[PDB]
This record gives sequence, structure tokens and C-alpha cells, in this order.
Amino acid sequence: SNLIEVFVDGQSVMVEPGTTVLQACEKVGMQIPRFCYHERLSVAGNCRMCLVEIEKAPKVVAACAMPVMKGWNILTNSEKTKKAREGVMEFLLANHPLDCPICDQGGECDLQDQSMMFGSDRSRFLEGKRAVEDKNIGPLVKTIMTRCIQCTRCIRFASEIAGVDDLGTTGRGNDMQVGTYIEKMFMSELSGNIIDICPVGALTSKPYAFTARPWETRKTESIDVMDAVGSNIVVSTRTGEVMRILPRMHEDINEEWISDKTR
Amino acid sequence: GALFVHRDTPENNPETPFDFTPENYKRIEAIVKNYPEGHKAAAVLPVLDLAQRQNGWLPISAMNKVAEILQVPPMRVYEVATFYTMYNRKPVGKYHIQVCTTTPCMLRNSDSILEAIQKKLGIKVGETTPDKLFTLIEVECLGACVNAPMVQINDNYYEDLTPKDIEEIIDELKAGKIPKPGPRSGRFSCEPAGGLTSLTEPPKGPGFGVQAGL
Amino acid sequence: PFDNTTYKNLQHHDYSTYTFLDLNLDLSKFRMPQPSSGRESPRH
Amino acid sequence: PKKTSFGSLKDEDRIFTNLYGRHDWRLKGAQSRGDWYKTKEILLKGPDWILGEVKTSGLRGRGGAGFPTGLKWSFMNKPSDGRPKYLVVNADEGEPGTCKDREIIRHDPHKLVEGCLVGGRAMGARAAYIYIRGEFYNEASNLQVAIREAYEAGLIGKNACGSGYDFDVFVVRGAGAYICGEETALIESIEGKQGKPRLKPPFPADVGVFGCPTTVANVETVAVSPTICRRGGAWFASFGRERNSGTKLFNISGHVNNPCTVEEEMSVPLKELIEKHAGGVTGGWDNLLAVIPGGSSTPLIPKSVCETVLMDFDALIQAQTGLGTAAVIVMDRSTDIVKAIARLIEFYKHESCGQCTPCREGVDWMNKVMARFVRGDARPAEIDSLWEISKQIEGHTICALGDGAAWPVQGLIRHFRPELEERMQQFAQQHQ
Ligand SMILES: Cc1cc2nc3c(=O)[nH]c(=O)nc-3n(C[C@H](O)[C@H](O)[C@H](O)COP(=O)(O)O)c2cc1C
Ligand code: SF4
Ligand code: SF4
Ligand code: SF4
Ligand code: FES
Ligand code: FES
Ligand SMILES: [K+]
Repeated sequence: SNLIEVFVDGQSVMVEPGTTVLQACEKVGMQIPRFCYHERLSVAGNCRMCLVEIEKAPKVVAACAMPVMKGWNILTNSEKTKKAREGVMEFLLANHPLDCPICDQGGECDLQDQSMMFGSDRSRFLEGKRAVEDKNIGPLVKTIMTRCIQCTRCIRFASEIAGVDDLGTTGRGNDMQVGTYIEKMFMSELSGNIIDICPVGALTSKPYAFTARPWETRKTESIDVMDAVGSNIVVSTRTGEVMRILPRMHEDINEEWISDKTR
Repeated sequence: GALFVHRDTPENNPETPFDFTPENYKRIEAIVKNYPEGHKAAAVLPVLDLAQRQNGWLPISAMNKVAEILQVPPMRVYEVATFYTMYNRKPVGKYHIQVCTTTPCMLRNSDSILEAIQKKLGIKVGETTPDKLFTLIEVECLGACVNAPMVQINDNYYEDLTPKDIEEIIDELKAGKIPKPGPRSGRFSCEPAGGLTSLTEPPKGPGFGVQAGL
Repeated sequence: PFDNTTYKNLQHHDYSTYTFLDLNLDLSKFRMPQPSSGRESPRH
Repeated sequence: PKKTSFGSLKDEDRIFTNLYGRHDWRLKGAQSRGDWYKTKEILLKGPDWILGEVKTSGLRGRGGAGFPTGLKWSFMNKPSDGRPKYLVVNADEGEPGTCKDREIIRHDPHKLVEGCLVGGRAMGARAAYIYIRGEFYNEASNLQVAIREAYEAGLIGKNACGSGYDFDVFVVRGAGAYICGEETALIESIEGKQGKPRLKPPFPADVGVFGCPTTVANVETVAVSPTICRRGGAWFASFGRERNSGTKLFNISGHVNNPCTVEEEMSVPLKELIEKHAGGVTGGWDNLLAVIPGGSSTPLIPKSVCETVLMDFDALIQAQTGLGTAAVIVMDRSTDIVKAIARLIEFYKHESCGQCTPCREGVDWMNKVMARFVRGDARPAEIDSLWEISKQIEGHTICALGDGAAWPVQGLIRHFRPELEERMQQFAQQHQ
């Protein structure tokens, strides 16, 4: 009886208090676009890709952080929402490098895919782009930080999931940089997971580099035997060869993580 | 410096000697007691600033020492050090000249002030004199816009400046004397030049105009 | 004795590097005891 | 009855009677001018009476946003759970053109300290943290000296003013960041992190500094509250148009004969303010090009609008700008208006905290476009492009800094579009 009634494009849904606008849309099968939000990390609210119009509210709200209020009608497809997404996608791509052919994320990139589904089809950015130094954080995770979109998922993962506080942001404004400041290796038994959570090609698997494209791999859902946890995994193969190991969600075992030995 | 990554050098590495003096350790104690227990991290900014006052600038060893004293991860101290512009992560000159070039000061010819300083010291913006006595940088609004054009040297504002005035100030500094701060034009603070347009009557005393019932 | 013609904020001409923190150290004895969150830090 | 012309504020009705620092700023001088008078009675009147006085005065935030103070401070008027409650005084003062709060801190520090006590009592706060920008070192030391005098006179600390209420006043210095004036970024800085604003909700009155109920109030808003209590909300509400009440500190800078800080009535004509107090526009009123009426974040207005506009929140909203902090920046006809605004965009580019996408990338983008507009190295189609970019930043960011960087661009395009196109024409012809 604590549930409240809210609407997603006019369809009633009953949600418990504290549910965010983004979670309310999930219940009716609508996935709000996102970059910074991850359901297993602390809310950040910085990418602004989840902005959505509330009926009768002049200002768009960050669906990932805004608690839904009784009677709200969330318009996930209004011109106001669509123009907010196009504007944000435009800002994300202004300084992003033209790297898709040489970038391992290509073909399974949330920036590529959400640009196609929610962004414009052309550029009006007529300036030069930012370029960033690369950081060395060990032999497992390659960094191409010019591709970073400053979503801070890796920072929140390292702090909250891995319990390591080596990743942060240095500088301010457009020159704000994710990294370790000093020369430091992010060696944790869970370090490899920051490859998966990073939505772009900024963080990629060094062992996997350049070997395959996502569309050409075959997925075999399997189990890890590197320890006794029994982590669920996907074995990626191509033309009869194992290419990489990825996590497979299992809420009651490994959630969506795996150890570095498993990976 | 201009970069926000740290590379160790002989002059700046984890082994570069830094420690708080016994007197600064007493100041740190009073700093830390201004905040609730369980929230010592609130003291990072003032303690980091204290390390810079003792040392002049912040070597990476000083950042590590602050992180150790307050028991916060060192990375959370690097973020503060690189976020805030008053922390010097490279050595600066004895006198850090900071010229405001934002629009209100630009409208009153802050450029002529900047051009005068460069000529007298023979350096460019962002340089240190070979004496290591002066470092020159441009800054954003310093909160003295009605007294433009103005500069800050260390903790002191010098205001209502002309090219002659800033040159006189630098000569005093080069001669080992700290000049008086404040406007150099004739007025004392923020009053309009050429007489007060307000607050010319003696201020009223206690209880003037008090409402009934108090 | 109403002189509205001199600047009476000249004390700061004699301030030094540790003036602010010396005053904070001096003020330390006048403060109320701080509240507590119940633990040494959010990482405890 | 309902006066329709405003201005000509008399000295007896001025709150900041040591604005120019020509009298003693320490406790003895402050008490001679009426500070700390009957403060015990005010505190014993209780939080509800104090908040009622503030509501009746019609006081609005002096920090730049202008929310009704009485309603804002009443968010704290609620029973205490386990957590302490705090008043945070915003003395960051970073908006270009604004220097009013500096004068209060160094010349009327005891007005601020007493305001912390009265305001803190009204909110039920145990302590006040005064966040002062790091560059205001000498001002901070003056404030610290005044706080010590208050502690030694029993006015603050245990049993403040003999009222039985315990209150502390702490001073915390910033380290160089305009974004730390933003209320939630200010809280994050006090907590020892980068000054990156928080999203809302929660609001500070629910979750603030150290996660506790908090109210962030501007220095000027806090400093007038003891007087509003002593002389009554009705007295303060008798100044200015309705819903724009009280006196206001104005900074006049730029191309005026006598740039100065002055206290004047709310709703005073802008032209009268410049002429009476600032000694007129350099070269006469006919030499005026444009005015930024409320600091860098408010859109500029051209001379034609400046002839008749009043200086208050509602009047300037009608002129498609805002009162802001009431920092009037005057530009005469010799000014390169495009370069003047381009410099403000460069200020916001240097001050963006970088947290959220539209400002981190958008403001930097606008800075690059404005730099080419100054040289004319652009084409007219890019003007409407720049307009749309500013609308993609505005209303899509975490904090209002993004809005404050978009508004100056919109004001330039709105009122000086032919100047932009003229310069583009010059560059094409000269290069071709
Ligand atoms: C970028 C930015 C800078 C700000 N700087 C200040 C400031 O220096 N002083 C201030 O009082 N408010 C500043 N504000 C406004 C505060 O966020 C807040 O609205 C104000 O402190 C509330 O106090 P008030 O209601 O008494 O005005 C700033 C806001 C932004 C977005
Ligand atoms: S991160 Fe995505 S959009 Fe960027 S270069 Fe790689 S594949 Fe292309
Ligand atoms: S490296 Fe990847 S996960 Fe980390 S902030 Fe950048 S885009 Fe986000
Ligand atoms: S609008 Fe700019 S200053 Fe404000 S939170 Fe976003 S990036 Fe930071
Ligand atoms: S997903 Fe909500 S702001 Fe990034
Ligand atoms: S613009 Fe220079 S002090 Fe404000
Ligand atoms: K990735």
C-alpha cells in the first residue's frame, strides 16, 4: 500500500517510494539512454544523457537520479526529451576522436549505438579537438584517454566495488582528466571489470587488443573453473579459437563481475 | 604545472623531504577540531594550504604527508591539489604577482598593467625571473572590480593601478620592502573618488529605529 | 570627535603568513564540543 | 502612500553604515553604530518570530538567485532528528564585477557575525561556517579578529548573548574556484572534496554539509537580518517596489568616472544610480554602449533599455536580463563588445568544474566560437548555430554555471547581431 501511481507516456505504473524516473520507465520496458548511470554503482548524474521531460514541468530532469513523484507523467519520447538527447550527444562527440576503425570498442560501443538511436546524423562542430595523454595502469587495461567521456564509472567502480581509491579526476573543466595523477598500476583482483563498465574505448583489454570485432564472435555461455565461486561467463570464439572471456550476469553469484584470473 | 599528471623528478618525488614543523602541527590540531568527529577529511583544504605556506609550494611528498595526517587516500588529496588554482604544484617566486584580466579589469586597462610588469621584470606571463623573486600569472576576477585595474601579490591586493604605480611597487619588493596594500589612486577603499555620495552623516547609535516590543 | 576622513582599517597592513591560522588556534578554546557521526570516518 | 519613484536613500536608513571603513570596524565601533543591540531579546523571541520578521520584510537572496529568504530559511524550522544543523554563509564572492561582499566582511564584520547568530537561531543551527574565498586573506583575518572579540564578549559561543543558546562561528577559506560559490559545490568544498555541485534532490535543508540539514545564505542576506529584526520587517518592506523590497549594495565598475560600491534603495532607476553615485558614464550618457546589470552571468542590455529600466528583480526580468548580484558593469562606445563578452566566456571556460557534459564540453565549445567571432573568422550561419548551442547548455546542466555562461552569449546575439555580422564581413573582404 506504500506504492505510488506514476505514468510513463500515460500508462500507469505502481512503484515503491524512492524509485527513480529511470527505474519507473524500466518497469514498462522503456530503457532511458545513459552513460554515467550503472545500476550497481552509486548514482552520479553527470553525463546528462538520461534527461527527460516531466509533463507540465518546464525543466527536464535527470531520470537516473530524480525520485519519481506521485502523479508524474514521464514523456520518454517528446520533442523536448529528444532535443535534450540530441544536444547532449552533440556535446559528447565534439571532442571525441575519430577512432572507430582503430578502436576496439567499435561494434559494441554504447556511444556509437546511442549516437545512432538518439543523436543527430551530422556534425556542426568546426573547431579542433582536445587530445589527452595516455596513462599506464598496468598490463591488463589499455588506456586511450582521448576517448574518455568523463562518465566516472571507473572511479566509482574502483572506490565502491574494488575498495581501491587510486582513480580520480584531476584538473577542471574541459581539461579534467581521469587517472591516478602519479604513475601507478591499478592492480586489483577485480581490475579487469573497469573494461566492461567503461562505455567507450578509453579502457580496453590489452591482451585482447586488435584481435576481433564483436559481430564476428560466437558466444558460448559457460562457467568459470578458476576458483570455487562458479562465476558465470561468456566464452567468445571466432573460427574455432577462444578470443576472450566476459562476465555473464548472475545476481546470486558473481552479479556482473569476474576476477582477473577468470578474465 | 600546466599539466595535471605528475612525473617524478629529482626535485619532486615521494622521497622529497617535507614535514610539518612542531608549530604547524599545533595549528593542524585546531584546524581539525572545527569539524565533526568522523569527518576529518573536511580539513584537507586548510591543511593542504598550510603545507604550502610553510613550504611555498606543494611537492608530491607534501600531498602524501597531508593524506597521511588526515588518513584519507592520497588520490583524494591529489584531486583537491589539482582542482583548486591557489595550490602551487611547481615552485614559484618569492613574490607571486597575479594580475586580473577579466572584463571589468580589462575595461579599465589591465593590459597596460600587464605590459608594464613584463617590461620591468623582463619575463612573460607564466614565467619566473632568473632571480626566483617574481612569478607572473593572469587570474580571473579577484573580487575588487570597483578598484580595477588591480593585482594580488602573495596575500596583498594592490589596486587602482597605473603603470607607474605597479613599477613603484615592484621596486619596493626588489629592495626588500613590502609596500602598503590598497588603492594607489587617492581613495582608501571602495568609496567613489571625489567625495562621498553617501554615509556622510554620523551613523546613528544603538536603539535607533528599533521596533516596539523589544 | 566625528572624523569621517581617515581610513580606520589599517590593521591588515601588519598581517603575516600565519595570522589566520593563529587566530583559529586562539579561537580553539572557545568552541563547543563537536558532534560525532559515530565512527572514525566513512571508511570505518 | 505607495511611492512610485525609488532612490534617494537617506543615511539613517542605510544598514551598512561603515561601508567605506571610515569608522572603527572592531567591536567597540560596531556597538556604537547599533550592532549587537538587544540581541538577547531577539534570540528569546524564538525562531518563529525571527522567521516571521524575515518573511514580512520581503527579503530575497542577495547571492544572485533571489529566492524569498523567509520561506527558504523556514525549511529548517522543523524538529531535529539525530543530526546537527548548520548555517553556511557564502562569502565566496566570485562573480566578475561583484565586490560588495568584500566590503561587508572587512568593514562590518560584526554585522555578519551577529547575522550568523540570529539567522542560525531562526534555523535551529548549532554553528555557522563562513566560507570565504581564499584570495580574501586580509578580509578573512579581519573577520577572524571580529569573531574572537565576539567570543570574548560572550556574544557567541556557549550561552550566546546570555540567551542560553550555544552557537559557534567557524571561518573556512576557499582555495581558488568560482564554482565554490554555488551552494552545493560550496558544501562539497567544506567537506574536503573538489567543489563539484550536487544534483537536487536532496536539498541542503534535508541533506547538506556533512550530510546534515543546512542552509546556505549569502553574506549580504545574513548581515541584514539582525537589523530587519531590530527595526522590523515592515520598515525594510517599505523600500522598493512590492516583492522587490529593501536596500541593496551596488557595485558600479567599467567605464564610469567614479567606480564605487554604494548602498541604494531597491527599484532605483539604473541611469540615476550611475549618474548620482558613479559620476556618470565616461564621456557622458550619450557615450554609453551597453550595461551588464547584475554581474557576468546576467545578459547585457543596450543603451535604449538602460534609459528607463529599474534595478530590481522583476524589472530586469522584463528587460530579458536579471538583477543577479547587482554588479553593474558599464561599457561605453569605444568598447569592443564582442571581445568584452568573449572574455566572460573565457572566464566561464576557466571556471567550469567539468563535472557535467553540457558545460564541460559546451562552454569550451562556445569559447572557441566566440574567439573566432572576435576576429570575424566565421560566417553568419554560425550565429544561429551559436544560439542553439547555448540553448542546449541552458537548463541541461547540474548547476546554474552552465546557465550563467549561456546567458551572456544570448544577450550579445540578441542585441548586437549586426555587430557580429559586420565583423564577419570585414574579415572576408580583407582576406578573401
Ligand atoms: C557559479 C555560481 C557561483 C555562485 N557564487 C555565489 C557567491 O559567490 N556568493 C553567493 O552568495 N552566491 C553565489 N551563488 C549562488 C548560490 O548558489 C546560492 O544561490 C546563494 O548562496 C543562496 O544564498 P541567498 O539565498 O542568500 O542569495 C553562485 C551560484 C553559481 C551557480
Ligand atoms: S569509443 Fe566508440 S565512438 Fe569512440 S572511437 Fe571507439 S568505437 Fe568510435
Ligand atoms: S575511462 Fe571510461 S569509465 Fe572511466 S570516466 Fe572515462 S569513459 Fe567513464
Ligand atoms: S554546469 Fe559546469 S560548473 Fe556546474 S556542475 Fe556542470 S560542469 Fe560543473
Ligand atoms: S545517466 Fe543520468 S546523468 Fe548520466
Ligand atoms: S574583474 Fe578584476 S577584480 Fe573583478
Ligand atoms: K570499454
